[PDB]
Amino acid sequence: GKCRGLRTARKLRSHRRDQKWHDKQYKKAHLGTALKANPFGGASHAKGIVLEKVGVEAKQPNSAIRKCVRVQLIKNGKKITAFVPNDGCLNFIEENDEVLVAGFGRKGHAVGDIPGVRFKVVKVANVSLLALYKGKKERPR
Amino acid sequence: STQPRSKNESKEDKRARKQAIKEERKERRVEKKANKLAFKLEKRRQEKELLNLKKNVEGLK
Amino acid sequence: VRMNVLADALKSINNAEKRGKRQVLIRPCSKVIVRFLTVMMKHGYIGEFEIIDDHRAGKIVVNLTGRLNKCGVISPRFDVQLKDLEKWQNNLLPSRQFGFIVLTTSAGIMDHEEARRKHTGGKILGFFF
Amino acid sequence: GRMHAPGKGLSQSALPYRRSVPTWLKLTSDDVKEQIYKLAKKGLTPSQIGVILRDSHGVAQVRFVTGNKILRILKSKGLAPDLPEDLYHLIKKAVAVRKHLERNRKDKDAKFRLILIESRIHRLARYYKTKRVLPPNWKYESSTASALV
Amino acid sequence: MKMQRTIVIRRDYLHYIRKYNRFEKRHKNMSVHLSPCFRDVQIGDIVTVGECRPLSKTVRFNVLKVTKAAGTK
RNA sequence: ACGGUCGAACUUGACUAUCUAGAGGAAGUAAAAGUCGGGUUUCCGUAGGUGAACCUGCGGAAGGAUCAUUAACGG
RNA sequence: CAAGACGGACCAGAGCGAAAGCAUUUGCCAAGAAUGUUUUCAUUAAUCAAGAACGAAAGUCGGAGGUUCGAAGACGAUCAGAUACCGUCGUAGUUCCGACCAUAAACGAUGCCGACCGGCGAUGCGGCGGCGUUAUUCCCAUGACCCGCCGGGCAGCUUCCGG
RNA sequence: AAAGUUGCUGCAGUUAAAAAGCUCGUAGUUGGAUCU
RNA sequence: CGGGGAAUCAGGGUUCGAUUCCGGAGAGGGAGCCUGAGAAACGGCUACCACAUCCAAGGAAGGCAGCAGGCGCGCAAAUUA
Repeated sequence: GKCRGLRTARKLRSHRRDQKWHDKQYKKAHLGTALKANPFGGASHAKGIVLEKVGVEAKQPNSAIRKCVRVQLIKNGKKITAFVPNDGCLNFIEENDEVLVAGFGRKGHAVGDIPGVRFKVVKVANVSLLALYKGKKERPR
Repeated sequence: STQPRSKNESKEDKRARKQAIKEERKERRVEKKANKLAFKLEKRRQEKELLNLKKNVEGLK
Repeated sequence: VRMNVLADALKSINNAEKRGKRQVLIRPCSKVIVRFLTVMMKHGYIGEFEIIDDHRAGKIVVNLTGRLNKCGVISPRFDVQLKDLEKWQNNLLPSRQFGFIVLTTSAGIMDHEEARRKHTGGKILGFFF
Repeated sequence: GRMHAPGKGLSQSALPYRRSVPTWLKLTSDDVKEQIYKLAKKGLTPSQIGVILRDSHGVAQVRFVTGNKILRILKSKGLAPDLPEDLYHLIKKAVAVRKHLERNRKDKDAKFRLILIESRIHRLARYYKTKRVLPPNWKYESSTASALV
Repeated sequence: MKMQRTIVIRRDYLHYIRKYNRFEKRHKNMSVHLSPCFRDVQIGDIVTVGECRPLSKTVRFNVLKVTKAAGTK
């Protein structure tokens, strides 16, 4: 098993660091390939311009059409499929508009029903979808 | 070559016949390696063109 | 090969106590081992013992009483400062009330409770409870 | 457990508890020494001498009788060999194996054995350099193997 | 000892790692000026050195006294 | 102003790294109901059989369901 | 009469080898374990990144050789759809020599060295102690059996040790 | 932090992911008693 | 940028420390200077490259990673008091 000597520090620490790379989390965090392939790129939110409305078909047993929005980010130019949350919130979003997109919750997993969609729309033209649904604010254009 | 080796065949006759089969196999595994790279190059580009659809160009509107 | 005879001794006595045997033959003997066993005896954990003088490294026959639960060794012999002794008797010993960590100091092979009295800390050896 | 062998033997000698010279043995230490000397001039290793003293003369352990061991007596008088006895034997063995190898090429097992022998020799050499019996420049060589024996 | 009037010594020490409670064997080589009054110095022997004003690009120390190797007479 | 020195910078090719236009190529993607239409126990490594699979040859494995018989042996 | 091939049955939970593996007789060549030792040396050791030997089968070069078998392949049979199964033949190979290659479920799917923790008798090797029986009653020792005991082996049975 | 799911304290490697084909071996680590 | 430190935590640890204290470094990029005790200083100068204002077409003036404030950038940050 383990070397349990008194002069074995260098063996130990080196072994630890060597084995640390096999951890999925650590590697994801420290290799800097996931930080570069991430469209947000170490960002809480991003802001993009909507290109088209996309009706993404839901993953098998739950049968529906999840209404997404194909944004193109401003800060680099990557394309993203972003799910528009509450019902009838797709109607607020129009083509060629500023949209604040955020993560879904799982750091890069497709959340639940929607396949290959990691992002959700939070704001449309600097007003929140949460407000627009509840009828608290008006959307400018 | 599909010739049964008769007993009366000696050196130069047997030796050239064996060297012909060696050259057939050498031509064969070059041809097999070429196909192994052809399928590998075609699978990898079709893997991209299928994974391209997952990200974009799949929906409704 | 046999590294650290004390460890061997402690395992041997330990097994012979879990089995509930009356006497144990432990070999080889060392002065460290003898001191350890003496210490153990002093707290009524073992009983008396005979050191068979073979002209080699001797053998010890130890009388056993069912009073011992676990006799363990810690190797390597870590250097234990008097500041850090509290962390050891929190890790190794089953209660604050009983059990002893044996450590070797310049003042001699002794318990942690005696170390505290004599103010000296040293390299850890074993523990018994 | 042996060094190179997988086997775990227990075949060894065990000296008695008594260290004092037995009552029947009416030999002086000087006499024993003389005997040793007169055996060594025939050309023997210390081991052989010891064996001889055990079998025929009834000398159990010479280090009990004289106080010094055989090789110290030999060293002290000056009839001791240059390279250590065991090491020499190992070298001889190695040489023999090499000879066999050169006679017959295909013997893989023999080669393997030779490798092991060489390793042993190296080990012993190292030890003897640490204890300053061999010169530090000394080295076992492939061609300069049979020259030492 | 292959430089003119200067030798290369090495200091071995044990560096402590707090995480593991263990040590590691670390060494540092020094270029150190040897005075020709300490002649017939062999390799592998203990030398006491003293800090001095920087003598070369790397030499800062200067041999003060040599005590011979353990096995050597 | 000669010379020295420090020396920004430019030009010339070589290896490179990037940024951004692009005839054409090969694709893929929604539209057209448009025209035609039985075998296998499970494997391993290798070689061949059209790439893989699978099959076979060679050498391994079981990670595969042991019934029964078994006292003399001398004139 | 010749040629290559292979060494059965004896062949075992028997042995040896680091593993891969290893079986006709005799001779030669060097090793090797275990055992016995009141022999010698006196820590010379344990495990080991770098590195280095050996490493089934298959395959690859170079020569030699082709008995059987045999991937390939060719025929023959077999059917809504048969192109694997089966049969005959049969190339490389399988055989040896000299180089390569370095992988196998290379298996105990169980690192190595060391200590401790129940029991039992069968076996193999060596040794020790024994009343006897046998070599046509042997003339002394020696062999072959039989009862024990020791050490190292390959195994086994049993056990509510503990896991 | 929960994560004794990076384990020094404190994980595992028969069947669950895992022990190199085997041996030698340079560094490293580790090394039997024994001197008031 | 490095420390002093911060966050979390039984014990061990893991992560953060551009941020007001100390030390370091640079004032668009590089390079070279003068004065001075002290500067290779930029709220000094001298060049070249990159930017860039006023021009009567000859020339002149630049340097907010100071305090406000602006643009740009962005998910992301205050008053020309």
